[PDB]
Amino acid sequence: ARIAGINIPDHKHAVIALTSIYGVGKTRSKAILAAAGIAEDVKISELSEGQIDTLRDEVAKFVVEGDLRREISMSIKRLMDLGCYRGLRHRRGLPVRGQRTKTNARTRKGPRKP
Amino acid sequence: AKGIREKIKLVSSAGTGHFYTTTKNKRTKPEKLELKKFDPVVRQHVIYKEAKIK
Amino acid sequence: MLQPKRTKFRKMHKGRNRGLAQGTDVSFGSFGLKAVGRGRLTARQIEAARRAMTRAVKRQGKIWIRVFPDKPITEKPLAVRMGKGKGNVEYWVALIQPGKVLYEMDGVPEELAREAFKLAAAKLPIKTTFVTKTVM
Amino acid sequence: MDKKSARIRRATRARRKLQELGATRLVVHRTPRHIYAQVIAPNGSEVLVAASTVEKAIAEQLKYTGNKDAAAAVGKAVAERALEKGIKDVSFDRSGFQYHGRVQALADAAREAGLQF
Amino acid sequence: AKLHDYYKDEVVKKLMTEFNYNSVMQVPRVEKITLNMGVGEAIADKKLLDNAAADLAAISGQKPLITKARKSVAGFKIRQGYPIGCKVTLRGERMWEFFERLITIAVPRIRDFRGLSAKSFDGRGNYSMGVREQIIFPEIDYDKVDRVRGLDITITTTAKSDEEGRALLAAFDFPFRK
RNA sequence: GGUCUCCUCCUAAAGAGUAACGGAGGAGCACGAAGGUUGGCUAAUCCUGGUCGGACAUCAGGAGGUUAGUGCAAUGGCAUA
RNA sequence: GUCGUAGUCCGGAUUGGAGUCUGCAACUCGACUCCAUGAAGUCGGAAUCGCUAGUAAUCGUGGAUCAGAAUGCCACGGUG
RNA sequence: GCCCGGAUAGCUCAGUCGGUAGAGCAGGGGAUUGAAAAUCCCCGUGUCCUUGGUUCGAUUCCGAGUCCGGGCACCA
Repeated sequence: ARIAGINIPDHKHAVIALTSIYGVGKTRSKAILAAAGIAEDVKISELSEGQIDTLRDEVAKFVVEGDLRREISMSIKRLMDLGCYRGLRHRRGLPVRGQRTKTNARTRKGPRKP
Repeated sequence: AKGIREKIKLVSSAGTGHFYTTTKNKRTKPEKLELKKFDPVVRQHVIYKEAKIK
Repeated sequence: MLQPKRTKFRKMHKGRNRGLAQGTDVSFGSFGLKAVGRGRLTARQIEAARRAMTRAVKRQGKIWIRVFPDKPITEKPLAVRMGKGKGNVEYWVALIQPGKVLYEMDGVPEELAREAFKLAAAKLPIKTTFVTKTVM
Repeated sequence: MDKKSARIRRATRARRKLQELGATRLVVHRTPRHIYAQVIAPNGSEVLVAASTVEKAIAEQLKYTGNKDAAAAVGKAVAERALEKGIKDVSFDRSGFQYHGRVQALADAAREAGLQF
Repeated sequence: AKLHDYYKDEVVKKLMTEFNYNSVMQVPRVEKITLNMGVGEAIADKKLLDNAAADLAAISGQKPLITKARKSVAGFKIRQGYPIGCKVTLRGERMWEFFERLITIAVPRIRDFRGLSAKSFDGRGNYSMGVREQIIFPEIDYDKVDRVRGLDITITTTAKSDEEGRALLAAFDFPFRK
C-alpha cells in the first residue's frame, strides 16, 4: 500500500506519483516502471497485487526515506567533523558549494536577523 | 445626445426662494444626488440642493 | 543612386503642380554629367540611364548618380474632369540643371556616360572636377 | 532648491512686476546663518533697498543669538522701521520658496507696525 | 549608530591613505540603499501580493511605497496605473542598521553562498544587490511565507568611480568572497 | 455616384480675405470633476548595474536637451507649465 | 501492539549516490544490495474474460532453458 | 470603371462590446468485424486574405489592395 512503507500515493499517474517516495525522481521512478511493465498512464489504483507490489520489488535497490537521510546526515558529518572548509561552513549554515555568502543567501543562512 | 442613458439636463433648484439654475449631468455615473451653492434672487448663496438630493 | 523610381517609401500626400528655377550642385566622385536645360526625369529614365551605363565593361567602378525624385504626377483616362486625379504611377523628378553621375574609376567615361545620355530627357554636358578647390 | 532647477513655481509670483508693477516686494532670504531682506521698487527701480542683518545696529555684529521667531523677527524689524516710508505704499514679502517658520517670523515681524496690507 | 562609527573610527582612514586624497569629506560616503521587490501580477496584483509589502515593510521597519507603473499598452497587459512595486529606501540612521543587519546577519543565507558579486558595480560606484528569496531577515512567525517576490536593494554611495569604489565597501563588509 | 451645416492645415502671392465634384482629416462630445484656488512636481528614450529578466515590468545611478504629456482631428500654444 | 481514513504508517514507478556476482567483457544492453528520491494511482465508460468444488479466489514452494537477465511456461501444496 | 457584400481548420461554413475561435464533414488513434463499411470512444498543427494605421494589445476598429460574389456601365 505504501511500497517503501508509509505514504500511500493514490489517484495519480504511476511515475508522477511514484516520485512521492522521499528518494526517487522524475527519472528514477520512471526507469523502474520500464523493467516493471507498469505504465505511467495507469493510476496506482488501476494496478493489482501483481502490479503495485511488483514496484515494491525493484525499489529495494535504492536507499529511501528515514535512514537514507540519516545515512547522509552522518556521512556529511564524516567529512564535516574534519576541519575542512566545507564542514566549517556546513556547521554554520553557510554555502559550501560556491555562493556569495556575503549577501543574498536567505534560504541558505536562514531568516532575517535585523 | 438625448439618449436615456447619457447626459441629460439638471433642472436644479434652491431651498426656498424659487430659483432655477440649470446644468447637465449623466445617469449611469453616480447620480440621484446633487447640491452646490450658486447665487439666488439676491443676498447669500447656500443650499441649492437641486433635484437628486443626498 | 538608383531610381526604381523607388517610391519615397510610401504615400504621405501626392499633389502639388510644378515650378523650376536654378541648379544647386558640384561633384562627389570623379566623372560627372552636368544637367543644363530645365526639365524633369521620367524617373523611369534614371533606370534607363543606369541600365545603359554598363554594357562592355563589368559592373566594375563605383557608379553613383545622385538625384532623388519625390514628385507624384497622376493623369486621367478617357474621362471628363472631376478634377481629382487618379493614381500617380509616373514620378517625374524635378531637374533644373544640377548634374549628377559618378564613375569612381580611372578611365574614359565621357564616351561611356554619353552612351546613356540619349536615354536622358534632354541635352547635358559632362565636365568632371576630379577634385575640389572649386568650393571651400 | 535652485541647483537642480529654477523651472519651479518659485518664480511665478516674483513676476509680480507685471500688473502689480508698483507692487514692491521684500524677497527675504534663508541661508542657514542669516536671513537678509531688502526692499526695492518692482524692477523699474532696483535703485532702492532696506537692510539684512546689518551687523552694526545696537552693538557691532547685531548682538543677537538664536534664529527662531526670536532672531528671525528682528531680521525684518530693521527693514521695517527703517523703511517707514514704504509701508502704506503696500509692499509685499515674496516667500521665495516656502512661507513657514523662519520666513514667517520674518514676514509677520513686519506686519506689526509696518507694511499695511 | 552601529557601524556608522566604524566609518570615521577605522574606515575613513584607509581611503585617506589608499587612493590618497586630503579631505575627510572626499572620503567615500554611503548615501542610501533602497530595496524594492519587482515582478507584479499583470492581472492578479490585489489581495495576492499586497501582503508582499507587509514583509518589506517590517523587514526595513518603515512604510512601503508599493510604487506604480509608467508603461503603456504594448505587450504585457497593463496600462500604466497599477502598483506592482515596493521601493522603500533608507538613508537615515536606520540605513546603517540594515547594514549592521546584513553583513553580520545572513549575507550568507543560501547553500549556494560564497560571497558578494565582485563585478556588479553600477559603473560609477554604487552596487546593486539582488538574491532571490527566503526572508534572510527573520522577524515573522515563519509559518506563513508565500515566497513573497524577493528583494533587489541597491546601496547608493558618493563613490567617484567603479574601481574607485570597491575598496570602500571592501572595508566593513565581512562578506564579499575571495 | 457624391455633397449639401460646423472645426483644423495647404492652396492663399510673409495684414485680412478670396474659388474649384482641389490635396488631407476631425465635430453633432466628454467632465460633482477633466472647474476654482493654494502648495508642490517635471518628460520620452537609451547605457550600466538588480531575484523572480532572457525585447520592454517596479529599483539604482548616469546620459536625461519642446524628440514627452495635453480628454478627441489639425494648427497654434504650453516649464511661471 | 501500533498506525486511524489524509494520498497516508498506502502504493511503489522514476532518478540520483555508491556498491556486488556472474562472465574476455556487462556503455550500448544484465541480476541483485545498501542509502536517498517516493510519481501516477483514492477500484477504472463503452465493451469484454475465466471460473460449477478443494473449483473460482488468494498464499507461498520448486523446475526446464541457463555462466549470469522471469512478474512468462510447467508444476506442487495451504486456506477456501 | 462604378457601388454593395465575402475572404476564419483540408472542404463548406458559424462566430467575437478588442486580449487565449468553433460546428457538420474529411483527417487521425483506439474499439467492435472474419474483413470492410455503418456505428462507439479520444483527438484542431488555424500565423482568422494582404498592407498600412488607432492601441499597451487587432481575426475583430480605421484607410487602402488583391481576389471572389451581386448589381451597373445608360441618351449617343
